[PDB]
Amino acid sequence: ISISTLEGHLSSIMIAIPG
Amino acid sequence: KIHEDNQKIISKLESLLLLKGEVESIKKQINRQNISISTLEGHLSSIMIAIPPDLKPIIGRDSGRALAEVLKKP
Amino acid sequence: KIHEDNQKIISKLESLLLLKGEVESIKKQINRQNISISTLEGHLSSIMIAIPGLGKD
Amino acid sequence: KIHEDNQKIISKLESLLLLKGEVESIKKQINRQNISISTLEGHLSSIMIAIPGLGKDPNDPTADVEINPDLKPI
Repeated sequence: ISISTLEGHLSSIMIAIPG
Repeated sequence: KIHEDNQKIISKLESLLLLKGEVESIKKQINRQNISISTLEGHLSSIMIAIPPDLKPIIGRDSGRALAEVLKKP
Repeated sequence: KIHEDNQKIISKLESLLLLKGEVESIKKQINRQNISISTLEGHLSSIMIAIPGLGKD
Repeated sequence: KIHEDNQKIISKLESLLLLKGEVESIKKQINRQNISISTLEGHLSSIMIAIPGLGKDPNDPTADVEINPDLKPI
């Protein structure tokens, strides 16, 4: 559960797909 | 008396064989964790870029708006 | 009858001996995911923050 | 034959009693896992609050402070 909530935060925060 | 003790042993052994569904339930939990980690590694792999060797990822302020100004145009 | 009951006990002991390899496979899978969490912690520790040129509004 | 059967049962039971130290090893790996998860939570907490707009609606993440510095205007 802790990783799943950590995944939900890290999705919108980190990705901008630069490549 | 020995037969009574043997039936008691078999009775406790059936309880110890009940743990197989519990171990498979653990295996599904680690499998769910493995999917969550793999999505995280997929997300961190996209933001990683080279720095003018080191491969340091860069985060932006709002939606990667600063990433267009700083980085070299390809 | 007693000897037949003990052969049933050993058969259930053999099934529990099969359960040990499944437990050890769980331990190896916990170890592999723990190495994965360590290296993503490494990639999060090395990260750059970018600040834009103009405030949008 | 029954006594020889009991020695086989005891010997296989001792092979099953070797597994308790392995379960204790599962406990140490799970403890080391949640320290690593806590470090990941600590890193993402510092990033999302230093960088604006990345709260994901927690109702102003910089405003998580307790409010009683003898203020009471209300």
